[PDB]
Amino acid sequence: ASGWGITGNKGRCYDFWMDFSECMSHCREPKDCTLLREDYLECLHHSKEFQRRNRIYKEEQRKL
Amino acid sequence: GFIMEFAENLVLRLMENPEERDRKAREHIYEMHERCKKIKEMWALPIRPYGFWTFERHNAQLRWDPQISQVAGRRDPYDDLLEDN
Repeated sequence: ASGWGITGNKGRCYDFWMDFSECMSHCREPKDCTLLREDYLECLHHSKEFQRRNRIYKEEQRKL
Repeated sequence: GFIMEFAENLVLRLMENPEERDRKAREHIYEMHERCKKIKEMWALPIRPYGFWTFERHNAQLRWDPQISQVAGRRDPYDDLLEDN
């Protein structure tokens, strides 16, 4: 969010956060582009990708 | 003269205009009710305004970061590579 990266280049999630903030800067209702907020949040933690890989491993496991 | 001929008009001067009193009463009622409606409307305002973040004082970063994205420690890796030419 701040934009100061650990390696000294940039926050990997800074561009997504700035896109979300720029959308919210001219959108009086948050529901119109909540997609960008979701993108920023799951860019921080990679929740959806990990869920998908968990589903893949479950499909592997059910073959037992 | 005598006492009563003067006390009469003295009391009459002491008393006020009733037409002025009635006009002031109906007026005061009118503006008091209008102001009552105004205050009732004012109490309906939510604590958080509809715009909020839309306000220019509540951004403070969309016009600060662009003049900072050139300093060292915030640049996209593909900025110093092709800046030489």
